[PDB]
Amino acid sequence: AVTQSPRNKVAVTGGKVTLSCNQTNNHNNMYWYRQDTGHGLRLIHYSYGAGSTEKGDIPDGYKASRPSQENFSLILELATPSQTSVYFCASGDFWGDTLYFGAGTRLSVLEDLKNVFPPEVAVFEPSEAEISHTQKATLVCLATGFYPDHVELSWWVNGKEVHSGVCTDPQPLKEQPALNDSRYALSSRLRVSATFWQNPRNHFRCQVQFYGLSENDEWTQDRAKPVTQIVSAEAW
Amino acid sequence: WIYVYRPMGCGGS
Amino acid sequence: GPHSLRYFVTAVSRPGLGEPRYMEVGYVDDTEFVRFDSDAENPRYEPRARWMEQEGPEYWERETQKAKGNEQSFRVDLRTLLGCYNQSKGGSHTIQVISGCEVGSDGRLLRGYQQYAYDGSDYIALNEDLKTWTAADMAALITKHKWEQAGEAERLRAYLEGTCVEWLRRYLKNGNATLLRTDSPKAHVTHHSRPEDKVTLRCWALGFYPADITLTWQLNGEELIQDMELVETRPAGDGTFQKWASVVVPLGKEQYYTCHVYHQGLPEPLTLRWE
Amino acid sequence: DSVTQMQGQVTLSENDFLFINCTYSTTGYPTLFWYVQYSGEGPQLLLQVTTANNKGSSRGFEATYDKGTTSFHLQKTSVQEIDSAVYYCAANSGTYQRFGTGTKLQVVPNIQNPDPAVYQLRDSKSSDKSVCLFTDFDSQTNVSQSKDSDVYITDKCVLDMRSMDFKSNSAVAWSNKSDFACANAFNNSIIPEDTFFPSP
Amino acid sequence: GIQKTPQIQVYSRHPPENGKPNILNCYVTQFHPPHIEIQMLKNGKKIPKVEMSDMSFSKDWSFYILAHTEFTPTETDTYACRVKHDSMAEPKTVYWDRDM
Repeated sequence: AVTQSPRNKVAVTGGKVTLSCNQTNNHNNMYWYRQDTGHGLRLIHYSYGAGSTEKGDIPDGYKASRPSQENFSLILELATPSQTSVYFCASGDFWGDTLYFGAGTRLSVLEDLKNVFPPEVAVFEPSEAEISHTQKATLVCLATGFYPDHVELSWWVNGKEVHSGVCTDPQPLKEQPALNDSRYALSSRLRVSATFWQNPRNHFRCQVQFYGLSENDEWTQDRAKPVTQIVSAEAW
Repeated sequence: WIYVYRPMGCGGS
Repeated sequence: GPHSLRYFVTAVSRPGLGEPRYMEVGYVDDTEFVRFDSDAENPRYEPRARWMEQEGPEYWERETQKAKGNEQSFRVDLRTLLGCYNQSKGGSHTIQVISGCEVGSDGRLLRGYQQYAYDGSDYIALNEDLKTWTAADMAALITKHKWEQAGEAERLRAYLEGTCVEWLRRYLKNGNATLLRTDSPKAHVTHHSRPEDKVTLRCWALGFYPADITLTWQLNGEELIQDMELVETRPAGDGTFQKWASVVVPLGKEQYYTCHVYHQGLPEPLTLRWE
Repeated sequence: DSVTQMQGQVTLSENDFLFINCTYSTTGYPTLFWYVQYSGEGPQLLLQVTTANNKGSSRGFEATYDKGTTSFHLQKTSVQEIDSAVYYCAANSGTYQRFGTGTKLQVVPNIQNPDPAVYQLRDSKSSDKSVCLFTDFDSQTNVSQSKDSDVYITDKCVLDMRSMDFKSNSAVAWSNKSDFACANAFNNSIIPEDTFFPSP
Repeated sequence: GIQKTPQIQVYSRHPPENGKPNILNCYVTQFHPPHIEIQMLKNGKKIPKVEMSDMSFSKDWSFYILAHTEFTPTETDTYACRVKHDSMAEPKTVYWDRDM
């Protein structure tokens, strides 16, 4: 398998960033691609095997070390916001054979770290109207005012995590599209039969994972440090 | 036009 | 009449001092035309015939890439193989491969082939039916097993019947000139005395291309096969070729001895004599 | 060594027959691939074929190596909606692998018994904040973006009550505003003429 | 896998004439493994400036190589080729004969 470290990442313009990819397939070839709207998968660097690093289609900004057959890492020597993007590592047994890809890493780069923020989470209860009409109970969870778009929302019903009856936006809203760095928002529904929700023994929680700063980022502000965390909201 | 060799990935005697 | 395009691949570990040596060498009609050496700096696919300079810059980029990858593939096969032959880590070994296509006069695939060898002995090969492998031994069995498992035969066969054969054509058209050229051998007979009123007659043939030539010595119309010293044919480095045939003779009886040079560039076989 | 697939988005209804266009330009004898990339995930080999003219099949898709057309058209007899994803076509004769934009496939469900309605929900803690929920509408109606700058409106998304078994569409809307009411939000969308607005 | 021993020819490109420039080459063939080292000798001393055609092999699996250098025949001087290779206990050396 090919895995990527880290999976999420926030960095200030001018700083150094290393994404490492480690591969359990016994493959010579490895590639780093970047992915963004309208351009899709674009190759940056690749490696025929342990030792080499050849430039791909769009190398400027990036450097890649290939220490062994297992590791390929790329380094943004000094980051820019033009490099905010999602990154994908692939391995390949030989030249022009299938490629196996990693789960990707999300990298937001912004010049200030004061515009970071965690989510704020409230769940809203089903309408008595809907219950009456449809015999079904929808609840909404809304995550609001967070930056950057590094979240992972889930429903927890009675302490176990559910997937049926659930859906959640494909991608966050610009809470206000004017400002060039607007905080995001993101909604999701869990739907259940009416009988289920009007029973009060039942516990409903939605939980968004936020991905922000680390221990070794340093925080000046009075406002609490916006680190990778979990914000929750519940209901009965 | 050179062909791209597949890895032998052998084992044995 | 027929023609051919073969690639010769060599990998040699030079331990314990690091990276193996990777060598790829292409030959059309048994004349080198492209080469790749891991050992140069700026390792790249180079032309070795002028008619090949005719190929663009995007051709060489393409072939280098593949070469680069191939290299990496053998780099590990070399290292895998030691473990399988319970071999010591210090010494140096050799993977070699020959792969390519001979085509008939009717421009049709006549025999396709791909054979590997490890340390100068056979390891595996493709069979005439282009669908099956022959494994030289228990080690090559596992290889064969995997290569069937992954559908390798069909993918090589594509290359062998398709790509290869098409590109032999492209290379031929490109070189009808330089390749089917022909230089007739320049011949002369030297004379050296031997102790016992004996003489050595040496018939020379110089500056001929192609490389096959047959020279012969007779007296009374009979070829003197069990009497000739004769050298393997050799490159002048021109690249024309040289070859000689000599033979022992009694001092005086020389005028009864004639040399004979059959070579495709001369209309009628030469017949030579000293002095 | 190149590939061109002429569709950016494609959307359909479940059970619809799927066909996505692929032609390639190549100098050697490339092997051909379809890669699939389910949202949130990285790409994955859907299927490959190495020789013209055979066909690969996976997960009920298939594609034939069409040398005469230089084509590798991806076809599925009955598109399900798990299949909503980005589909990438690709050749390779020993080049390095590049990827276009591929085709974004949205598969939408045949909504059985449409019951359009807009419900208004209460916060479970605050008790005072509201949200608007357009729901149970039909798969063809389109939810348009908020023409007002201070009202936010999510794009459509479908959920499935598996054990039920039941699919429904939905979108929500909200705003911190003085005059915000449900009748209002979704006005800039063409809602079905029967959509049920209760009285609070 | 066993090992084949090198064959040698030492000869001049052009039919030697004293005082007139020429090339002397040494054609080594039929050997396994490919690592070989080859010395050219003038008047029994090593020559520094020796070019080597690039290595190759044959259906044999055996290798060949063709080392050469410029030189100019005199009635006096002597040339040899010395080829050290694993397949031989002791390094074989071949004297140039202008008559062959």
